[PDB]
Amino acid sequence: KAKTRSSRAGLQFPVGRVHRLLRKGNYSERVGAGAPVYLAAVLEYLTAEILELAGNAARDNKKTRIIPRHLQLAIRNDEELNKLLGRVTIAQGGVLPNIQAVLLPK
Amino acid sequence: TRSSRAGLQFPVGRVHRLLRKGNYSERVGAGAPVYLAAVLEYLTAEILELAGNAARDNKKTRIIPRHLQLAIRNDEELNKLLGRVTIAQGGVLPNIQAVLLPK
Amino acid sequence: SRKESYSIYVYKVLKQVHPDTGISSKAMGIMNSFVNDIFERIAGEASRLAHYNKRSTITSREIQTAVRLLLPGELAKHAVSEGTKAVTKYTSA
Amino acid sequence: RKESYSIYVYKVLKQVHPDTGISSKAMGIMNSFVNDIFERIAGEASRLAHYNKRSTITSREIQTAVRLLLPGELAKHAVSEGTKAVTKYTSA
Amino acid sequence: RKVLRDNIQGITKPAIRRLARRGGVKRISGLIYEETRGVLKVFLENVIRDAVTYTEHAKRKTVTAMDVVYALKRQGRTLYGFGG
Amino acid sequence: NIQGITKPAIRRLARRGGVKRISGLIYEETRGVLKVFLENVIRDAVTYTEHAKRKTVTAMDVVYALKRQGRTLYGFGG
Amino acid sequence: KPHRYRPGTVALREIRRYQKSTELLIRKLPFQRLVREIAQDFKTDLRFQSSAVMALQEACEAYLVGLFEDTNLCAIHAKRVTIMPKDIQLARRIRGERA
Amino acid sequence: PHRYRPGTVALREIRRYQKSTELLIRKLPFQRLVREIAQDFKTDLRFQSSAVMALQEACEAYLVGLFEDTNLCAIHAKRVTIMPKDIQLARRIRGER
DNA sequence: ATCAATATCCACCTGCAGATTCTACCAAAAGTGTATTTGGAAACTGCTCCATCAAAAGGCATGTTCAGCTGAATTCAGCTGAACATGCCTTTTGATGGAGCAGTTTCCAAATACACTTTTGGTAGAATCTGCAGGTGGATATTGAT
DNA sequence: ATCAATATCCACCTGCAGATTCTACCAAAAGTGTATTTGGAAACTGCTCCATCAAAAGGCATGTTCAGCTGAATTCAGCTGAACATGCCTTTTGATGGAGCAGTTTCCAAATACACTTTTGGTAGAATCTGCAGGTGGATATTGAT
Ligand SMILES: [Mn+2]
Repeated sequence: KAKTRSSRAGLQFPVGRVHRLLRKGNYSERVGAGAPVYLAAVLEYLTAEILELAGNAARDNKKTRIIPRHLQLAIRNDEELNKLLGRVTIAQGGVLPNIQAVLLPK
Repeated sequence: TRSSRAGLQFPVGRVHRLLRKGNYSERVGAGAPVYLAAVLEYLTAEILELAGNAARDNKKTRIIPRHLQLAIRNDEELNKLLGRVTIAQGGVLPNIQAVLLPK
Repeated sequence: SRKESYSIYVYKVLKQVHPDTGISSKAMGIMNSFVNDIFERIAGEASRLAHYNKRSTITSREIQTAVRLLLPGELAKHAVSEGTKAVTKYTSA
Repeated sequence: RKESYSIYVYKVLKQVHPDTGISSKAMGIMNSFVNDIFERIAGEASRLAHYNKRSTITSREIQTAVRLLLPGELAKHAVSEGTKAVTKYTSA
Repeated sequence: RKVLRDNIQGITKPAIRRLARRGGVKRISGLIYEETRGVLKVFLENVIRDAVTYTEHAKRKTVTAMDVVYALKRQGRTLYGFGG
Repeated sequence: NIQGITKPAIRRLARRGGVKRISGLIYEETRGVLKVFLENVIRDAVTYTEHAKRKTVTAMDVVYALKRQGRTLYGFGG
Repeated sequence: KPHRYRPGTVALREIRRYQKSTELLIRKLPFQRLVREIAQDFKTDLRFQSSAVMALQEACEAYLVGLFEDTNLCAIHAKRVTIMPKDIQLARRIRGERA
Repeated sequence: PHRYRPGTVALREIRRYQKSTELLIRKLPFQRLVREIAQDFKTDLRFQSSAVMALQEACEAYLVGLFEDTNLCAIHAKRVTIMPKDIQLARRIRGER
């Protein structure tokens, strides 16, 4: 039959859509062979990283549908992801519940 | 010379080659290489006329780094364009907080 | 007028880490935007090394070293992992 | 080999100020400058390309780009010298 | 339709207040309101300008979301959730 | 080693910076940010040297990651 | 009484509140209007995608809230507990938006 | 004997270094520092004498600029002496830490 | 505000070596001549998506008291960090050399680009589903007055 | 130390607007059999780059002193937060009309590919030259005392 390349690497993302968006992207004159794979991979991985951290957020909040907020929460709570998407903003995301201690009563 | 047809000092060809060899787009128009060369020129021109004045103001006749940095961070626009660029051997413009001064 | 997205693909990766969980449309949105961003940051960074190294072709090697530079901490350690692996699998058979 | 913008900055220096010359290190600063600005405009010019499903970087893509990249009157006068140079190269 | 004018005073004071609480501020100085507006206005201008420039370059008459998205990216306010 | 960057030298860097007076603690803290800086710049630069399959760190190597870091430098390569 | 909450008590209650939610605080119609006005004075007779406007609004609502934190962290730095123009202006300078 | 009042030198020191353009840190300990750090990244490395000016030119510019921003904070708190406190506020604002 | 006695900048002058600038020539491009492919401009034109109005309702924005307690102006003083003249060692620096090593080449075997042809996996509808938005109320704090 | 007075919580509810499935076409992966190049893998110069070696000279580290800057405690003029009430205008729902994206078609006017042909732009000597860099002599800027 026919082996979808994404299958050879055993990934979920489309390795071939990745090869194509790469070539016609002008990032370079000629595209390697495992380049489309390796990248689909990092992308798959990072995609399942912010996924899980957010699912839980749905669980923490007693909901089964992941919504923006959860994602925002997921990001701004993991030191590393918070970092990678520093200058990025999530439509509907909200902000982390944080009060400057000095302002609290006593 | 292609560049002469436009009366520019900067090399139009070099640019046309720098574009087709930059992975910028699949094919480059002819207007581009020129337009840019001129735009590149005009700006270096702007930076010099303004640094010349700088050098002449010091009593030197040779443009050093500091002569450039002065011209740059003193022109509101040039400071904007190069806001996130740092010049080696340039220093800062002499500015002291009034609150620090005596009286 | 058919326009694409990584929609199916994220979704596949969603039932994988959280079988009994589902994602909202707006979220799926926030998702496609992410993937595309990263996708640009990396290929774009690796695009630079090529020029920098007078190399005509972006291999899976550049991608990596592009990932090193672009990703922070373990995220990148664990990152390169899934990739080298994925590519070591691919080529093999 | 290993080419540079040197001659060009020097020629333009001798027009605005015939009596003046430049240092080495300063010549260098200037080199970096040209390079950078180039890169910024060619970049924003490439995006305009891809962005518009277009496949060719016209001069229209350089200009418009320079409107987004260059501030205030630094931009207008920039666009001018560009339209200029191009108007002249074309006729004859 | 009807002339648009002095609308920056539509960004009510109560709203600015709210916006500031989500920020964390507990006590708001008098002058703040006007200041904010000024700063908000300058924002929108830069962003809208750029965006439209993307509408004007695509030879369209309608400003699309991308148009907006694309520009917010130039100002590094990279936004997610509006067109990939 | 970092201790090579002497207190007086720091005061000078401070001076140009427009600082009139200086706490005694700064010095330790100043060195801190200084390390972190050089640390991030150099590493990103090395990666370049290394990816380049070379063993010596060129001017560019610095310049390049210097850009990747937002801090762009003129007069050292282009 | 009448039952009055001391000052500041409601302010904290508002912070916790709006920080738990995610709805755009500026009222939509005026924002929109303001958008067309500004854009009016740049290019005459334009059209706006329903989504385009929200995008703008989402981005602004955002900026300001974040500029508001930095501002706040500045007010604290000067022993105060009231944000001011003085505070806002510093923050934007350090930020470089107008150094 | 004649002693100069306090900080009068500080102002006379400030105008000086601002009127000058020479790296202040001492050239050898720095380069020394450079190699040390870089050595935790890769071994038996070599640098270009130039790459080191690059690594000193850069560093120093950040430091001078970081200071300007530290001043504007200390002044802002009614004070007139940059403290470790002033230095973080300025950094958390810029978006570094 | 002056008077004088330190210490300081700061012009004025001025001489040669590290540089700047000017020459004198070779490959590497840049520029032609011809001959090919193409991108995307112009002219329909189908048809969403956007602009405007209406209407009724209630959700806020305004504007006005009132006063709690935050910002700001004082006052006081412990003590930290600038100015110094001292004493000493680590940066400066000046070659000098041998060699680790960026860089050149010269093949070529392996990995890409190509050009078609089947063969799916993805995208854009409708058909079915079902989390969860919006209300409803008791249960708990959490406040603020006595 | 008590109690109202409110605002925050949390689980139960229940129709429906936003997914989740269910189903066909078709643009774009995949499979093949050529037609290139690309980028190392030995082979090897010339650099630049470590490292040793050897003296002064600032430049740094100390240890003395105390001027004046940063903090803590009061005080109060009054600014800004919390209510309340008044009624304006932002929502919400729906409907049209058509301006103007977008999807096709059709093709010149414009950009690309080789094979040569011309000059220019980068090097490494060869010929100047501007400051660096000292060195006084003259207000300048300071600081302490009447
Ligand atoms: Mn108007």
